[PDB]
Amino acid sequence: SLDIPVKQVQIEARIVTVKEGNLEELGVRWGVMSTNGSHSVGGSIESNLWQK
Amino acid sequence: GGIFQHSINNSVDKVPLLGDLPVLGALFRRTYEQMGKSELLIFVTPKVVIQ
Repeated sequence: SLDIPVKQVQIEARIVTVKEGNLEELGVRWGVMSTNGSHSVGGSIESNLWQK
Repeated sequence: GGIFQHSINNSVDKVPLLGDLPVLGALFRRTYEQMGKSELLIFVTPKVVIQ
């Protein structure tokens, strides 16, 4: 009664992955340098000491 | 048994507003695209030798 043919099974796994990304950057760089005669304007102290 | 694989990648880097113009935009962007596919299978077949 025990020894009989058995069944068979088919198993299928499925792994799925999805990715998205976005990036944005804005930047600014500016400078000035002016002199008037005994009067100056700059962006640092070494700047004013150089334009002399 | 077997194993099946598939993959797709896309990427763009552009100038914030110009890289979207209809025909001129291609002057303001880099575009990258890649796709791969793979498949593996295993078979077996027995036979009784009948002399």
